[PDB]
This record gives sequence, C-alpha cells and structure tokens, in this order.
Amino acid sequence: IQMTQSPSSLSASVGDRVTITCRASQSVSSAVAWYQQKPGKAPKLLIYSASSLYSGVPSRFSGSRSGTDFTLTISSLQPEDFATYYCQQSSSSLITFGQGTKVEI
Amino acid sequence: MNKQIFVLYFNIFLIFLGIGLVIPVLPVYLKDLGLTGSDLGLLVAAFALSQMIISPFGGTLADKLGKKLIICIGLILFSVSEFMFAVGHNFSVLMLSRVIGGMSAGMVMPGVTGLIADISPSHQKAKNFGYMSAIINSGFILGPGIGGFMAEVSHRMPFYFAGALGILAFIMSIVLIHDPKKSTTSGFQKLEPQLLTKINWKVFITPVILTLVLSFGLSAFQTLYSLYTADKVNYSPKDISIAITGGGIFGALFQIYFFDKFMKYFSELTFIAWSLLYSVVVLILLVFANDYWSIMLISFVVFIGFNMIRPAITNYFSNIAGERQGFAGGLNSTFTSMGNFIGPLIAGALFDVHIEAPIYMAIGVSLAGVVIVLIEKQHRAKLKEQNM
Amino acid sequence: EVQLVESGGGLVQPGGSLRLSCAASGFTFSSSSIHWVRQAPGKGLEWVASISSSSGSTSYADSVKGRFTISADTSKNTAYLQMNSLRAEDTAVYYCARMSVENHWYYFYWYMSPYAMDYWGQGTLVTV
Repeated sequence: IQMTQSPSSLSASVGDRVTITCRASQSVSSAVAWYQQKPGKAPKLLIYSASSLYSGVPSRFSGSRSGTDFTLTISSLQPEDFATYYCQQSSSSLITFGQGTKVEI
Repeated sequence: MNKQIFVLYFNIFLIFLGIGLVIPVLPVYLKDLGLTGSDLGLLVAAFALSQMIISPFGGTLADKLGKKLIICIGLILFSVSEFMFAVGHNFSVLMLSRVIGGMSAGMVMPGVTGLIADISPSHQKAKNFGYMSAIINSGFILGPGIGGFMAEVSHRMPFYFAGALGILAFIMSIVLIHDPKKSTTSGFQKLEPQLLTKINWKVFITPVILTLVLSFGLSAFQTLYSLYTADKVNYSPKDISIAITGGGIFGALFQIYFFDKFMKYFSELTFIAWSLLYSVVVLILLVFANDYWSIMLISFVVFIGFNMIRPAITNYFSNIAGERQGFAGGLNSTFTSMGNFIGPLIAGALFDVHIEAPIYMAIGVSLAGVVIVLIEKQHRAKLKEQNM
Repeated sequence: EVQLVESGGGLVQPGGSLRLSCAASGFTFSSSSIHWVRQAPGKGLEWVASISSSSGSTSYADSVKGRFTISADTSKNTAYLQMNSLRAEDTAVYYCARMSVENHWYYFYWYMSPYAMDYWGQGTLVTV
C-alpha cells in the first residue's frame, strides 16, 4: 500500500502552527499512527489511532482524519520539538511508513 | 486443527444443542402437567431470554476476570441446570432450570468467542464468524432429534445425557484449554465508543430485519410443528425427531452445494425474496395437509427455505459493513437470540386461540420480509442508476 | 516501565548469516506482538518483520519476503530474527518494538486494541 507524506521538508519558527499531511492510495480505515524520532534515538510513539492522544504527549500535538487525508497539527513549535515525524499504516498485515519530515528551526 | 479449537467448538455445540431438547418431549408435558400453549411459549423462550439478558454481563466478567474460569463456571452451571430440569417434576422447577441454562449459555458464549478471537490469527475474522453460525445452526437442528431419540426410553433420559455431556466438556476444558496469567501493565483509555459514533444505521436496517424475520420463523416453526402434529396427526416424539432431523440434514446438504451456484445467477436480495416466497407458499400448503407423509415431507421442504436464507444474510452482513467483522457478528448473534425468544412465545400463545393461527402469523411475517426486500429494491436501484 | 534489550549486529560478509535477539523485560509476551524494523543511514523507516506469540502468525515485508526468518521463544520471552543472505543495501540500524494484541469486550461484541508500537528497544547496527 503506497503512502505519501507531505511536505518532504518544512521550515518553521518557534510557536508557529505546523501541518503535515499523509495520504494512502488505498483505504486503511483509521489505523494510521504518528511517530516522532529524535536524532540518533529510538522512535517514540506520538499518536496511536487516528485523532487519538497517547499518554504523556502534550495536547498541542493533534491528529485529524478526512477521507484519505490524515493530518498532524502542532499549535506551537518548542525548540525541543525538532525531530523527524512519520505516519504509519497498520490496517493490514503489511506495514508502511511515511517518507518523513525533518523540521527546520 | 488443534484440540483447543475442537474443545472450543464443542462448548458451543453442546450449549446450542441444549435449546432444542425440550421440543420433542412436548407430546407428554402438554397432557401430563395440564399445560396450555402459553406455558410452553414461556418455557422454551426462557432459555433465549436468559441468554440475551446475561450475555453482556457474562462477557464483561470474562474480559475482566479471565476467560478459562468463566467458561468452566458456565459449564458447571449448565450441567447443574440440566440435572435440575431432569430431576424436577413441577412447572416452577423446570422454569428455573431453563433460566439457569440460559444464564450458563449467555455466560459461556462470549467467553468462547473471545478465546477463539485470541487463538485465531488476525486475518481470519470472517471465517471464524462463519464457523460460529455453522456450529450454532448444527446444534439448533440436532437438538430436537437427539432429544426425541433419548425421550423414547424415558422422560428424563435426554437431560441426564445433556448433563453428562456438560460434565465431560467441563473436564476437557479443565484439562486442555489454557489462557495466559499475566496482564498488560498499562492499556489504553479509548474504551471503544468510536465505532458506535461512526455508524450509518440506515444501511444496517435491512439485514437486521431480515435476520430477525428468519430467526423468528425458524424458531417458531419447531414449536408450532410439534404441537400441531401432536394434536392433528398425534405423532410420537420419534416422528417429530425424524421430521426435524431429516429436514435439517436435507437443508444443510443442499446449502453446502447449491448456494454458490444460485448466487452466480441471483443477487442476495432477490434470492432472499424468492426464498421467503417459497417458504410462504409451502406454509400455505401446510394448512391443508391431512395425512401422515404429506405433513412429514412438509418439514423436509421447509428447512431448505431457511437454510438458503441464513448464509445469504451472513454474507450480506459480511459485505455491507466492511472491515467490521466483530460488529456484524455481534449484531447477528444478538438478533438471532432475540428471534429465538420472540418465536416460540408467540407460536405458543397463538396456539390456544386456534390450531392454525401461528401458521397465519408465520405467513404474515414472511410476507412482511419479502415486501421489505421489495421496498429496498427501489433504494438499491436508486443507488445503482445514480452513479453509472 | 518496561524495556526490550536488543543484541546482535556487526561486520558481516555479504551473503552470510546472522542472528539478532530481542529479550523482553517486565511486560506480557503472550498478549503482545514483536516487530522488527530498520533504518538506513540517513533515511526513513520501514517495517521488516512481525510475529505474534499467542496466535503464532508470522509476516514479512514485501521488500524482503521469505529470505529472513523470525521466531519467538515463550519459555524465556525472547524473539529471534535470522538473516540467511546479506547485501550492501541491508546495512542499517534495526529496532525491536511491541504492539499489544488483545481483545476487549464491549457489551455484545469483542473488539481489538489498535496497532501502535509502544516501546522501542535500543537498535543495533549491521554493516555489509
């Protein structure tokens, strides 16, 4: 199942809204998760199910679902948020990950 | 096919065999205790009512407090209920035993479904539901046959046999099945209300009414047939068992052969309408039967009419929902239980008013189902012609 | 809190074989599935393998299907992944993760918990 994440790269300042889009060529229901990976560290889960909220993540990281589109939103960009995000599909046995979005400060 | 799965299916087969044991014995209890139709209507529907009431709480207990223990407790209660039905000799005792048996059924079935969902892989969420319906229907058919074949020796042999089978199933469950002892340190707070908030209820109305009509007709037919033939043609319980078992076997063997071939020529909705029309035509003929072999073969030609409907509704549920196999299975099971309640109660209540009144009720219900299918024909035509 | 310890990796001649291990600690193994993923140097992630202990089902990615193998020993709660053929593309940092696989009973039906990798063990590195 092909999965495309946009933009490939994005530059934003402190406190600016950041929006990331992820789209699948086939229906995947709402099993899309969002991960954050630090430089040289194991990826840590951010949002488990579509529009859900994991334990320990600040509420400023939000998810939304609209048909094929899966959107991740960040209201404020703290400098600690500089990392690489990923959208993951797990609707079926096969699992696919997004290209990634390294955010510039 | 490991022993775990075989035991899990046996636990369902015995329990759904326990529903049909009462029916072939009614050629006795109607005259021994001086009971009327309403008494049987309550007595048979008690099992289904208790199972429907206790299924939610039984599933909750199985989830929170383990699955093997709940199944074992349910088997123990089923054996106790069967034995207390056998030993007792009053309407109250039999009523209470039916209630307890329904409780055991409604507390075991969720446990077995959960254990199968645990054992079975993730991609088999559809085939397991097919096995559920297959085993449930096989038990529902082979109930009365075994019950009558054991009732020939004595009034209490079938229930002793059921209790012994329950004890054996409990022994097998203790010795064979196993579930993990550990639990997740920290789960999720979702509590799963999202599915209920993302459902189009209008698209689910037709399959619900179709399966409710099928269940009502199939459950009421046995109760009506037993009393009608014990009065008009005064069958022995052996004859009732022969009729029910032969009809079920013929329906099963024709369903496992002709259903797919019919589907390649007919859509599910139109085929369901035609099957309901065939069933109501045969039930109209049922009234005019005045001899032995005609009313004997009436059941043989009736059971195929509903064995051509049940898989069609199952496939309709599988297709119209999508990836939600669990929700479709839950709705199908709940409405099957509601039909197994609403059938015998009415088929017994209307028997006192007249001998043929429940036949008219079944005919009217089949007509309502077929006209509902015909109404949905316009909706499906509007959907079809508005996109191509 | 729990954490999976990962061992293995090193210099490998192309076309060789290797065994990577992921040992569990403090969490349920029967009610969870172990998944191995990879990260190329300076590139994105892609899920490699998957095993479920309770169901026994195993699956592999279409990019690498049937070449490597996976296994899970429940006696001491460990997961093993075996490489039988290697190439220059396979060099990467491998991570071991867990997703819970257990049903919960809503009234009149069971439902499955969603797919989400909770804990990630520190990844090892494989070269050549």
